[PDB]
Amino acid sequence: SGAEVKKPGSSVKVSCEASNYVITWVRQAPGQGLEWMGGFIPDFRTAMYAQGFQGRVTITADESTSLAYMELTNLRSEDTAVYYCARGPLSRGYYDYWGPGTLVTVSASTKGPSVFPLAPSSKSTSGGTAALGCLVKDYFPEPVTVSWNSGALTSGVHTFPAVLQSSGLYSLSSVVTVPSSSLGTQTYICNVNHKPSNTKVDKRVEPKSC
Amino acid sequence: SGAEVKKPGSSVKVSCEASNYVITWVRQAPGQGLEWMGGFIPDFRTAMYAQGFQGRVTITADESTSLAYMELTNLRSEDTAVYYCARGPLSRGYYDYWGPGTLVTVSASTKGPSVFPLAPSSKSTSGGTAALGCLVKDYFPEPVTVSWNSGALTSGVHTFPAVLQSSGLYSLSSVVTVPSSSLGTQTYICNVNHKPSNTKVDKRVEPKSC
Amino acid sequence: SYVLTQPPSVSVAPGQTASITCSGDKLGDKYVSWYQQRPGQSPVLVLYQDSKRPSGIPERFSGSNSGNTATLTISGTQAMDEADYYCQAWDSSALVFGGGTKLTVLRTVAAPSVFIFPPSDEQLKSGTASVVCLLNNFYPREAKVQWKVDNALQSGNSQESVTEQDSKDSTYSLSSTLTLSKADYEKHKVYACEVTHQGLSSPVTKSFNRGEC
Amino acid sequence: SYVLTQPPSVSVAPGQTASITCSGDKLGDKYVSWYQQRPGQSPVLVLYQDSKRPSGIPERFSGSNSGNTATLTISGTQAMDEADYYCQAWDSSALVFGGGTKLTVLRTVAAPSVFIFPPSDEQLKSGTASVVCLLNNFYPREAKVQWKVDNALQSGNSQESVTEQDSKDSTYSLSSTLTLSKADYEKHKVYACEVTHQGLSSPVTKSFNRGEC
Repeated sequence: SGAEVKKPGSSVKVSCEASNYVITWVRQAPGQGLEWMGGFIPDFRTAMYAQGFQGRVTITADESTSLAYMELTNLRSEDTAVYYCARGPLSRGYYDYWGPGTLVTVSASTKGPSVFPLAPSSKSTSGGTAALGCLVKDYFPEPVTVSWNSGALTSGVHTFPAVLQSSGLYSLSSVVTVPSSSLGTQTYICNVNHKPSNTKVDKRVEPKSC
Repeated sequence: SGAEVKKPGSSVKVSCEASNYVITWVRQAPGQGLEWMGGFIPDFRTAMYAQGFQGRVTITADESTSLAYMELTNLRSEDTAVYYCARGPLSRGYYDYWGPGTLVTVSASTKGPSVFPLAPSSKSTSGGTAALGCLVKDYFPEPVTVSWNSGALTSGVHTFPAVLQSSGLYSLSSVVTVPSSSLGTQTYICNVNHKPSNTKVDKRVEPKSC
Repeated sequence: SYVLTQPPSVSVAPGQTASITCSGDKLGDKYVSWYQQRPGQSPVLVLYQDSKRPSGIPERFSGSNSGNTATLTISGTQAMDEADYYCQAWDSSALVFGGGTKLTVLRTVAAPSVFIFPPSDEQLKSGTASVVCLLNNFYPREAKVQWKVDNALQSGNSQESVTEQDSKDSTYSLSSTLTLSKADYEKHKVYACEVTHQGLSSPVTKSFNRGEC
Repeated sequence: SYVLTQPPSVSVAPGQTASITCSGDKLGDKYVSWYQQRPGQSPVLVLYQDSKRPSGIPERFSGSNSGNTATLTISGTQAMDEADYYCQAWDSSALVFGGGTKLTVLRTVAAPSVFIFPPSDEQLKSGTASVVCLLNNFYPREAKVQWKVDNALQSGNSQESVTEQDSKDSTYSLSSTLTLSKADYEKHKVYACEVTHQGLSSPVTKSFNRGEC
């Protein structure tokens, strides 16, 4: 929680802890009052939807994790607000618990990255060490996160601090050093995430073909 | 925990969480190694004592709160150390859990306060408001804490920040305003605590006799 | 498909009763609940079913609903009650909230109440005298305390301490302590502290004569 | 009524094996345990019964006890292993601890390994070329990277980023990125990054020729 930035047309998902109670999602524009978005009744597994949101409010649950979720889709600037989960007892019309707020700001400047391979050199030291990576370019705002092989590859990984380019967009690289001898048999995939743009990209990095 | 200052000749009590395990108290002088002080076996309610401490190590337990306590008495400068609780399984000779350390510094400059009444005026406004208090004088170091009537009296209480006197000792007052009409029937007692000197004083504050 | 309206603003001084109204067509037909919200915090339920108080909500909060108007009443309003308040109604269909009321608890001038305390007989036995002047529950912070002994202005033998703004009434209190030897204390008669503060039309003196009732 | 002695100090470089000994008369008769302690923190058990590792202690920690000497061995020592280590013995009577060993993991000069990456064909399709020079696992921090294109020194078209000291080996890494239009990139042949660092006897150049294997 705290604060998330989102791109227009993206979506934000607000989770809540899920007998005889209702979960409700409520938002509050900055300096404004409270507006109901919908709710979920865990004992009956039914949802309620506010008409003002068209069909943009998706309500789902997970019995196993006892979490329920409200996703607001097709975000616009006017959806900028603090989003809350609340709970109260069924058919009483009050909410005795309110979760922590998340500020969601919908900003047109938001841009998802392009991901390019930093391919291992074909002149790498035989039985020595090779370097490879992913270049994550032209995103806004921070942050992006990068893992390798879902996070299974951590040894020798360096993910650099982002730099602000003259364009006003961020760039960064993540690299890893591996055995040269591994290049012909081992797979290396960078997992890039930029939550503001709902960007989730896997890029396989291979020696450049000749 | 964190850090306590103590006067020479005072005592420090170190508590620990209390099947088939031993509790042990261990200390560490600044820049030095670890020294065993004693222990307690909750299942047999027996204590163990290190000979180096003479009879200065008192080991007690409370079945109800499942706490055990080591009190080191007759403190001297050389008892300045970090004091730990540790736990391990019986008859194995190792400690797999160590609690957070408390730094205890035994300092000769430590001095307990004198407590004097700030007696309510005999010219207080009839059916108006009277003030009374306790003056807590000439202690070192900070802090002292003050309550009234065990903490049952909070309304109208003001306990002032300590001031460093030219003597290098601290002073403060705690006052309370009460109905004048109450002075002849209600009791007002200030509870003063200065942990460094193990000082615990109750002072009853009454209108001065004439 | 109906709207609730609350005044945007209510202001009171500490100890005064704050009244916050919630209005909408035929509101008394339904059940109203009240939420308190502090800056950057989540709302907290203070009343439900018109007037029931949740566990841990102080008794100074109470409420009522009739006709087109529901009311949140705070008796003995405290500084800590400064917050936004929202009413919420339930007609069984849609959850609707009022627009909110900002409750401001105003802290304006308050002259100190002044008290002077001679040293205790107990302390005097030890060879030192502390004379204490208390300035209680004043606002604003700026205050001057001067000591006089047999009308002679004192300098260098007093120290002051001040409290933080009180959580209930946002006032300050201040103690000034004059320290003398027992010998000096016994050499003089009249002990006075003179207080200057914005709330007083002229400086106020509290005094006593050593060895009096 | 007997004493354990450990060396006060052991130093190693990252990746080296650290050996910490605990000595006392007939120590192999008994069971020895080892504790790691960081500044201002409580000790943590790393080994017991000579050589058993608690759950969550990395496998690079191992130990042995025989004769008058017990040994804590750290294979592939990491920067994070810098700490005080205490041995503790048990003879059934009294709990006794060694005096402690400070393990220092020394970070000294390391020349960078340098790698250069041409822009990907994918990026080139978009009209921009990023050329990346990586300086990996070097120490100390100070490093100069200069770009040359067909031997012409570049200025104003590169940016650098640096990592924090690595938790395993306390080195830095640095990337320098040269940005050109596709048009400019295609106008030149040789792309070079020249690196100057305290660990190198002279500046090292890594280069490639555009459109080569």
